[PDB]
Amino acid sequence: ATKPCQSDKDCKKFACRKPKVPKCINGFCKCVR
Repeated sequence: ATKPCQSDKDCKKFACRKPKVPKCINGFCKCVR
């Protein structure tokens, strides 16, 4: 399924190419700089 919000608990390690960190987007889990 898709990854909802509360990215911290929601996605496991959600890593992305710096500069970028696991953040929430309006109910989902996605990485933002």
